[PDB]
Amino acid sequence: MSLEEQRTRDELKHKLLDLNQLTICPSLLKLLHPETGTVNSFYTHLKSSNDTENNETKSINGKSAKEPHHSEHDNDNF
Amino acid sequence: ESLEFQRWLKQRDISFKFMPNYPWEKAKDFLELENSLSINRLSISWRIMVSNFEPAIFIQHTPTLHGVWRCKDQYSSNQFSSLKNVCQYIEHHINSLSRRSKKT
Amino acid sequence: MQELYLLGVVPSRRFEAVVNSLSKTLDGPKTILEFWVVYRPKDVPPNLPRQPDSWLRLCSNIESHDETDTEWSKNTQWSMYLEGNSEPKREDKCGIRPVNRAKLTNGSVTEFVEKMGYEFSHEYIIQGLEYFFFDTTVRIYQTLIPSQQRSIKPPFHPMNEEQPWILHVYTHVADASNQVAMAKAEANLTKVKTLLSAFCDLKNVRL
Amino acid sequence: KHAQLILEQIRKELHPNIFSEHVGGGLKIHVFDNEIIVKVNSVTGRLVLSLSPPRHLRAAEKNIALNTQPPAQILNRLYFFCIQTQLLEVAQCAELHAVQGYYSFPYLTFSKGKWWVLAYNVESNSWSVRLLNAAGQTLYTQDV
Amino acid sequence: PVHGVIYYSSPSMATFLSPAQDNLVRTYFAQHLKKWVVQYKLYRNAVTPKTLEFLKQNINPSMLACVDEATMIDAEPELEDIIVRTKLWNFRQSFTIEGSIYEVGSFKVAIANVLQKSVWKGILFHVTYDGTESVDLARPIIQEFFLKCFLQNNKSVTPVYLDSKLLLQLFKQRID
Amino acid sequence: AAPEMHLIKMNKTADLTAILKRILAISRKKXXXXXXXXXXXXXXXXXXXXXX
Repeated sequence: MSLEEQRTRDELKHKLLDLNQLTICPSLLKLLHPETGTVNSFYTHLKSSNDTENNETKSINGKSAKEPHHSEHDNDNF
Repeated sequence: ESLEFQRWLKQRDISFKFMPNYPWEKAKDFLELENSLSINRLSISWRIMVSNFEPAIFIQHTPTLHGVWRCKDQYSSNQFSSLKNVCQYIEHHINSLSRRSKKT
Repeated sequence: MQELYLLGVVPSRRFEAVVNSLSKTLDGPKTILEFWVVYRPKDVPPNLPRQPDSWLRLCSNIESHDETDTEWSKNTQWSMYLEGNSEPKREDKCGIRPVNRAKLTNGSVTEFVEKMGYEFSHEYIIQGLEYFFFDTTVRIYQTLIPSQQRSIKPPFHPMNEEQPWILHVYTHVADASNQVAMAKAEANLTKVKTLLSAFCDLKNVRL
Repeated sequence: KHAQLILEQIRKELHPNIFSEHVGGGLKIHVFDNEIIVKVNSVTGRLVLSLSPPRHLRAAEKNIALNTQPPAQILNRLYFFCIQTQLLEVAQCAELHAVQGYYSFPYLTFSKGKWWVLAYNVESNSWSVRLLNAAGQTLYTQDV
Repeated sequence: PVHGVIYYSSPSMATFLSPAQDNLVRTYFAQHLKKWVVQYKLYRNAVTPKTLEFLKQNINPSMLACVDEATMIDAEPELEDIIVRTKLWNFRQSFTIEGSIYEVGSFKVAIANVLQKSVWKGILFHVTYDGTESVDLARPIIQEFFLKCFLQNNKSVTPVYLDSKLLLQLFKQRID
Repeated sequence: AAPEMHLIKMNKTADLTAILKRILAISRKKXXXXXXXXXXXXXXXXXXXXXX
């Protein structure tokens, strides 16, 4: 249902796969499933470590490092 | 100057944070205040806030006396002359950041 | 770097009393602590430069360093000097010796003079006091011989522990070509000589 | 008397565009308007920015310490340069890079981010969209 | 932060093609090999040699490589030259590296015309870029911009890793 | 080409046109508000202005 929003996080996980194009991360996708239980190219320029985040209505923190993926407590997921 | 910032945002009650880290906070002896009043660069970050889930446009600010307003967002860092430049820049936010957030 | 300078012995018995006539009226006191190695470039053929200056002088300032700490020998600041000799016909006049004030930055330090192959020779330690007058300064001497080669541990070895205080006013010219700093600093330090003359008798010595 | 004679000296060595007044040497590197004064006694002139000034005064006045090369067109350097920094701050959003390689004129290049080439020029400021290569077909406005 | 200086058989164009690029510019990128030869023999090679090159990394350290080839000590003097001049030491045909490093963006391109004592040698190119990636996640993709602007007649020499490493890497082209 | 008195062809946003805008054939008319039934009419008044 709301998992499509998490799918965007999965798309963010796909962005990590896109970062792979540039394992435990799959477990992070499982964490996105746990979330299911409950432009940006300029941000890449900021990564060109950096910072980014998801919104509406979940503050996943897609900060670049690898990268952060913390949910929003701080929920310091990567 | 920082008062001008704070008064500038008292105008509109947006959340923001003055963040001092003074040398004169420190003085292990009376001779360290002697070094505590150096003209050296002094960070004073600000944290303007109305956006929720997204992290603040965190700011670098080191108003060295001589020899000093460079923010950073998720896009690009930018030095500003007047604090008024910061103000109007966040006005470019009060329009365009709002619109770009609407398109997200 | 054309150093301009004089020399005058101070017996230790009157030393600190002189310091009262000095440091209260001057910058400092600053204790000196610097380990020398005056390596001699034994070389062929004659005529060698052979002069004492021609022999190399690595100059490890260590005054802030511990008397027993082990990292010193190639981590604490070093230097190097050949230096020109003081001028001929410099009678009574402050000696003028041009100076190459070398500096260095690597874990390797001494090694390059032996990369130049130069042999070890005599060694000591500046250990006197120095009192500023802008670019000019006085440098009263203490040059104890170190207790062992490459050993920073005291007691060291003055030729007598009734050690002479080889008082030594000086300055360091950037370049000798102009008359400016010549007569200027010679005048200022001659007045410094008038100051010491209230308690000492400096003289030029050939170098 | 000599002082106001210098005030008119540079003022008539200066451009009409920038009205130097006796109110206090109001140099007019627009938007900013700032003081021009020569120091009483020992020189290093007391020209002043309107709050805290940076190197500009320091540069013109240490240039006075240099004495050589009288300042007038140099004031024009101050004008175009401080304005350069101003526009650089205006160059931030809409990254009009104004890279100067394609011509080295005092007229000064304006450019664009990201970028066969279609040029971009303004001066008075006057919005003369002079896209060029060479010289492409253009369009012009005088707004603002 | 991989290094990758490249020698080229098609010079001149760096002064010409890079400005022709529509993008942004920074500052100087010049450095100088200085071969040495002791006025007598004895000190001929290795640890105690005729060989020496103070290396003018002018861009940042302003510190010479006080190096008798693979003899690691560094210093600004200069005064050391005169110290070395105690009835001693000469030179040999070293080739200086000078140029033209410019701001770009995610990466930036150091540029330098190269100069033998016989006037010319041949231009070198370099591009600094973020170092968190493994050596070739994008380095060839960076070299897409070695083909943009297109670059021609490159020498095979490949020094590899901030930029202090380039000092030893100078030898990689110096020993040639 | 052009061909026809039809104009816009339009883009954002507010401006004091002089370059200008809302061109019919080639030359601009700066009639951003012009109706599809009145854009060609704007090009007709522009034709009235075309005498010099």
